[PDB]
Amino acid sequence: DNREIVMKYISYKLSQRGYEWDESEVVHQTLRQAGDDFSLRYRRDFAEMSSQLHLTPGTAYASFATVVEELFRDGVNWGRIVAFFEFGGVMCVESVNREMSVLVDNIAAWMATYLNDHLHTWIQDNGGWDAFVELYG
Amino acid sequence: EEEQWAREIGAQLRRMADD
Repeated sequence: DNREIVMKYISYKLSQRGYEWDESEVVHQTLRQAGDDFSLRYRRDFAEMSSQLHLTPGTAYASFATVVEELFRDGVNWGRIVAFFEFGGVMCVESVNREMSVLVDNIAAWMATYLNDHLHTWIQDNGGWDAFVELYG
Repeated sequence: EEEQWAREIGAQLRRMADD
């Protein structure tokens, strides 16, 4: 349940920054492209967010949960789902940047849990990932 | 407290999404 989409996304985001880590491919491609477009368009916002983010082992779980709860406070939509994935990427990149790479595995798990428990119903009820591909393809 | 900085990041992110 959703581990693969998260794992392939985070692997890609980290690889884009020079770090090696470790349903169908059109979905993973579309998400990569959407995320990339989003981070390019909002490059300064993302750079400043990366900067200002507070991150340690003891605070990371609460930081992720709080951000993601606020992101979806008003409901789910695809643009917010893309931001979610991109924010998971930011946290993972910063984790590695700040010599806290042990957090990557945890962040990926939190992302998969959140998809499974909190985004799955909206995605299921709004045409699934195929709809995402139709919107962004 | 530390909730507050993270809450504001989340709002920034939501607003970027909705843009």
